[PDB]
Amino acid sequence: FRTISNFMRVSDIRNKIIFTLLMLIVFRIGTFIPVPSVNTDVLKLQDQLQNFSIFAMGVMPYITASIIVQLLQMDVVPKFAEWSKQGEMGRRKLAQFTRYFTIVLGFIQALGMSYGFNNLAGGMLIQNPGIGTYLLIAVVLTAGTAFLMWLGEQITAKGVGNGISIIIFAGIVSGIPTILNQIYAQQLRIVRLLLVALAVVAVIVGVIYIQQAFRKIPIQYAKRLEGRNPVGGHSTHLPLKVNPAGVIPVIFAVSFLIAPPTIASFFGTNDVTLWIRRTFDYTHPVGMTIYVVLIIAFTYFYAFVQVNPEQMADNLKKQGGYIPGIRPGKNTQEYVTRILYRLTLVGSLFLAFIAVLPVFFVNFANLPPSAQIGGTSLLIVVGVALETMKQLESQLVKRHYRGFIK
Amino acid sequence: QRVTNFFKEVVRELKKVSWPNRKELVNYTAVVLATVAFFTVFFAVIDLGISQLIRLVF
Amino acid sequence: RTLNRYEKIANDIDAIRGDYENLSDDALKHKTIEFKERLEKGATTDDLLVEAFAVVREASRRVTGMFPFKVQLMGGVALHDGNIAEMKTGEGKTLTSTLPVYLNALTGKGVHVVTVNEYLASRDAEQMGKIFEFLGLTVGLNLNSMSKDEKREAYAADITYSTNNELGFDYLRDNMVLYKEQMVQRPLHFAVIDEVDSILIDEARTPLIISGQAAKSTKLYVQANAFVRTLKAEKDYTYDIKTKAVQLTEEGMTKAEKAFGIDNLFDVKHVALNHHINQALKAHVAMQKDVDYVVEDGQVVIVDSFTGRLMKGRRYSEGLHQAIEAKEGLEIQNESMTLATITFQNYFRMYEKLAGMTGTAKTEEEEFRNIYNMQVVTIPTNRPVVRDDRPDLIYRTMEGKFKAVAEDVAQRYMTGQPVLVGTVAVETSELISKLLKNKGIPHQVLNAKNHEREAQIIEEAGQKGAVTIATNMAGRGTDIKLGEGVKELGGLAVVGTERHESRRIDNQLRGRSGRQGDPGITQFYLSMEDELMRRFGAERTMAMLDRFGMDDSTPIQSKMVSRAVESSQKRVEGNNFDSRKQLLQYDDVLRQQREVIYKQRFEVIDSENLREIVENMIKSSLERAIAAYTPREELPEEWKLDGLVDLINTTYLDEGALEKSDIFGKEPDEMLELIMDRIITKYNEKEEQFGKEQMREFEKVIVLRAVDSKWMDHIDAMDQLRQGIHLRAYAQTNPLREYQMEGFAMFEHMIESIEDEVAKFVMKA
Amino acid sequence: AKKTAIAIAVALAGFATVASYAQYEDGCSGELESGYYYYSG
Ligand SMILES: Nc1ncnc2c1ncn2[C@@H]1O[C@H](COP(=O)(O)OP(=O)(O)O)[C@@H](O)[C@H]1O
Ligand code: BEF
Ligand SMILES: [Mg+2]
Repeated sequence: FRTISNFMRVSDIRNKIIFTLLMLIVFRIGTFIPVPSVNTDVLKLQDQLQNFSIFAMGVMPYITASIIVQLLQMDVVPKFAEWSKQGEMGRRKLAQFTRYFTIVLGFIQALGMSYGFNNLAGGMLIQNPGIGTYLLIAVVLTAGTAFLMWLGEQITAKGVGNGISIIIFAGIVSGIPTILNQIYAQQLRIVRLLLVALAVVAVIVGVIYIQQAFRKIPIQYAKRLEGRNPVGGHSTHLPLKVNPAGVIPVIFAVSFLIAPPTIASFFGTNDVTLWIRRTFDYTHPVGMTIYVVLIIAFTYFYAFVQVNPEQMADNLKKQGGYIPGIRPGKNTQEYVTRILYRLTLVGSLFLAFIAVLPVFFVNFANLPPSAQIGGTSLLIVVGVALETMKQLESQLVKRHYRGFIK
Repeated sequence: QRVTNFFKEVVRELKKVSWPNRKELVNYTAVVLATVAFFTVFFAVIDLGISQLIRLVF
Repeated sequence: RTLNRYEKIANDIDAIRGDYENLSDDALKHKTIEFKERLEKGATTDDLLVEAFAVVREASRRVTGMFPFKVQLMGGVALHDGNIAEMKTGEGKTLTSTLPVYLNALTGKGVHVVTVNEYLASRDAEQMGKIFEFLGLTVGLNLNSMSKDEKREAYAADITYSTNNELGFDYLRDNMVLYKEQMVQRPLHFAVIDEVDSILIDEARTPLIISGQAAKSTKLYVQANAFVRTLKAEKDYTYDIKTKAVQLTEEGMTKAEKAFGIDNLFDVKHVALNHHINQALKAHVAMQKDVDYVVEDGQVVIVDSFTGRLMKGRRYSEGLHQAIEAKEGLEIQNESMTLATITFQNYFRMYEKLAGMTGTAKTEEEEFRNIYNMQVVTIPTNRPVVRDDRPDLIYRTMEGKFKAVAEDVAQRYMTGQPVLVGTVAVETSELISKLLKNKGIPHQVLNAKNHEREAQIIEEAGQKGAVTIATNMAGRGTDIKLGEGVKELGGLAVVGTERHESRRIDNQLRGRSGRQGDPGITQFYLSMEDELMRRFGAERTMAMLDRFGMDDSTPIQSKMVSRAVESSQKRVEGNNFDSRKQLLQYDDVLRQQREVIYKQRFEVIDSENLREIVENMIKSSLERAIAAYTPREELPEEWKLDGLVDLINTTYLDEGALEKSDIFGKEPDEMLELIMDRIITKYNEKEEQFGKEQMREFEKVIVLRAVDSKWMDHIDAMDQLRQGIHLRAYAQTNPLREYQMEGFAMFEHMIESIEDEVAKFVMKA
Repeated sequence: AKKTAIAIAVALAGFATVASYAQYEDGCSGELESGYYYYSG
């Protein structure tokens, strides 16, 4: 290799890599803390009809709480709206609200997960002195979530950027060695694994070819007084991503598809309970069509929340930026939204395909028992890897200035 | 017809996206495969090390 | 950990005070030669701090009769250690400048002393010039009016008193020079910057820019201004009060397309007249006449935003000043284009050692440590202040506000104490002047057009019955000496008018009032419809302001507005802080590129043999040419070597000097060596054709013209990319990251254009 | 719309509170992404 060998010569980039990998070692030794005042081995002996530690909740409350805050920094709450319109001064106050709402939301969701655990285990995991043991479990999981936040802030401060995304990436790629030794104990021996590897590399290059794809709109400021070195096609534009929603609609469709099985499990055994379990099966086509249509509807919704044509057209009108032929007030909003109509259909069908990929992959491969290759974790791995490597390449291309004297 | 005209607009608009070319595509997939392979090896070594540490100290 | 160290060194200087008090005048003039011979022996500057400050502390008393305080010695040591020495506003911060500049001027290298404006530069320069030229050193002085010979004699002295704009413009006009002996400024050593919160905090945003001439266009401004003169104030254009940004409405766009006969205003064909409509609209309604400029003797002469003085040489950029001159029916001077650009941050990061002092710095100590690696030392006063900062009497309307200002100045004039009336703009100052005219008060206005009268007014404004109305010329650094019997009545009574954009700029007027332990009274009289509140006020307070009636004879007593005032000014100073932290990391790219291109241009200038460097430029150009015409992943049999020898015979050599049968199918580096052999033979033939004396001058003219022209063009393209780099965050990228990558890319294409064009012009003729 | 945004903001938080017991048979992680010059030279 050439690029990582150039990386391991620069002292700053090398120190950032050592710091990032050291904080991931800290993440793993925090992950390997069994029994936080909980059942000893009931999680191993009562799992099937699996990850449970101080990091069992993760930063998923931080993700969904920042989603709720991103929904509330609109015309719903005028206090959050004036925080968002009050410069870069009120964003810190909005992030403080995000932090405290995250703490209380994780404090609720850890108790909900504990109730689900001792309902699915029949309560035969540990005795309870009262509500204080569940409060202790909630304190432990909330402190673990805050410790993951502190590691993410350390990695986005002194490491290589995007520390929360690197923590999510490290939590994802730490289970694939267990997947590999389970599939090695499982093990057409080759000829089928070559087909699987070719399929995985084809899906990887499909995910690359969709995520690193921009539809750039030529923004021309009026401030060009003269020619004044006209290069031609100028390098200023508005790059719209093909799939602006990210991976959030997978989370929305999974949450809305597993919550009615949760309220069906709460009400006990019933005819409508068994019916809603069969119709929200997520493997049968009756539930799969519901999962796909929720993917498409919520990726249109969160794409319009993420790329917001009202605030985009207003910002282009205030800055002076226009599209050639398009007025800045409202024709710019209509033009951008009828471009985004056309882009997010492709983003919808791509993300629906990668969301329904693992069930077809397992059902037509049959060799791994529970290995989810596609889904959300593929997009997470691809995004974090590409963003970190672009960050390091930019940190070197800042350095390599040459001159003309020789 | 809304459906045919809309799909013609979609397939016409997909010709104006800055897609990656072949050398950037193979460089990106080499980056992704090398990163995921290095981290499988890295977390496997740390898994074996913490397993030995919890076997010894317990 | 440092304040007790400063006290220890101050007690050491006060201990050895008694040794230097009984010496002759020729002993202290010999003493600087003794210190310079001691520095020429192996002693550092830090080991001689105590003797140097004892000598200055005796010499300043010998000259002016005033004797330095131990607090001032603490400030002198804290300046010599290289970090910011905050002293309260009025405690003697020019004699604390007098102390370390002597010690750091003993080394032989120059010491610059920076200040905000030419009045403070002149005052400090004459007083400290008396002190230093009695003591032995030589003192320069730098102005806008001086020629380059007088500036070179000024910097050639040991100690230079100057402003910040002239240091930046001298640096930029020395990196635009043709000779090594024609440039002005010495290599930079040490800069005791005064009013650091003004220069490195308030004005760091704004860069100094030297621009060169351009061709003149005129037929757009007049037409655009003619068209804007006939627009309706809220139907046609929307003047945003907050960000001062103007846009035409859709009715205004229809009227523009109707008036100019065009089919679509927003297009690629009409970007020029779209720009002229935007700039004529900005010049009509965004900036007002006496608020933002001054019309003297047939030319628009702008006022500075921060010091309120009359910048008689500077011109607005992007064709705005021509739109102003077309608005007011003047003549349109020709438009210019940017030749060089620096910021004050990136300029004062080039000194070998910075040191500074101000009156208010603990607000910005964090940004000082994060940018300049300078920490703020807090220093006592040795006499407690008797100034009573009374709370601000917040009124309701502008008319009642100025009525109460006039009543306060009349009430304090009838008892016989001075009143200074702070302002921000200058038409507000003329308003207060003609308001105090028809009452019976002999006031004395201090405008942005009265600087000889600034000198006399500040001489005669601490007397028994003087009244001064000062816009910004007496709002920072200006001292007023109290006359006879005045401090028995209260001294200066600063009646401020507008709440400024910072607590620092607020507290500077309080510092005018109260100095050296003398009493003084300050009262801000601000409204609720001021420019500050009308721009950056909370919407709920502007809604709930209705409950106070209409009788504007008494100030508003409720605490809601007394919270909204501080909320609005903390909002505007947070917005300025965020705008600076956006400008810093976007100008670090051009900092890197500019230091590279200026260092290499200077080593082009002070070299005597440019033969190998011009040959290396030709080698790089030629290897890029053969690498562009001979691809490596493509088959080596099809290389279009006829096109290669056509490009070489057109650019470098003559017509029939190279063909395909000379070299064909060979390896490209040996082909490069053969064509460079032809280049070196032609170069030696030309060098013997008109002599090896004119050849180096000819190639130096070509190299310097190439560097200057392509650096001009690259500043313009870099600014055009910095305009729309923030739109890249709609793909969840990082705009700073993409800015750094694309800036490096066009910097490398700039260097390739430099090398190709200098190769073409050297081997052409 | 204004009713639509508050309806979605209620529904997402409510069903996330319901499905706090998550990952029954799968696994999901998620992610969130005026200047003037001086003349001459
Ligand atoms: N050591 C001293 N002894 C007596 N008077 C002094 C001494 N130092 C300063 N002063 C006087 O105190 C006043 C402080 O003014 P100045 O130094 O201009 O204030 P600032 O520190 O804001 O520049 C000056 O008039 C100066 O004459
Ligand atoms: F700090 Be002083 F009033 F210039
Ligand atoms: Mg001063």
